[PDB]
Amino acid sequence: IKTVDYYSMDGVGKAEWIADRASDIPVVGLAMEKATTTVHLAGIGYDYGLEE
Amino acid sequence: IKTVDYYSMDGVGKAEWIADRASDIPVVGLAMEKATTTVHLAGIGYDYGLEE
Repeated sequence: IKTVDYYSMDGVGKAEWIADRASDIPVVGLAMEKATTTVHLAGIGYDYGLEE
Repeated sequence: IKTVDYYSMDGVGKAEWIADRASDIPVVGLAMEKATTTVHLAGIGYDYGLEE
């Protein structure tokens, strides 16, 4: 595999005082999020001669 | 015997990052060693006369 991914999420909003007959009410909102990290390859071996 | 011998060994190597269709893989190696001590002689005795 070449990558690994993970998610996170958050939301926001506010509260306010409202009058009896009016229309000014606040709303909320959402969001999501993704993040990444990677994976690499390495190695180590050996060797020898014939009369060794 | 007048000497006593003992042995020791060690080795080295290193790992590295490679690619895909390449050939760069690193090798390892070894070595040995010897040490010595000595042995010596001592004595004690006694003597006595005849009529003693």
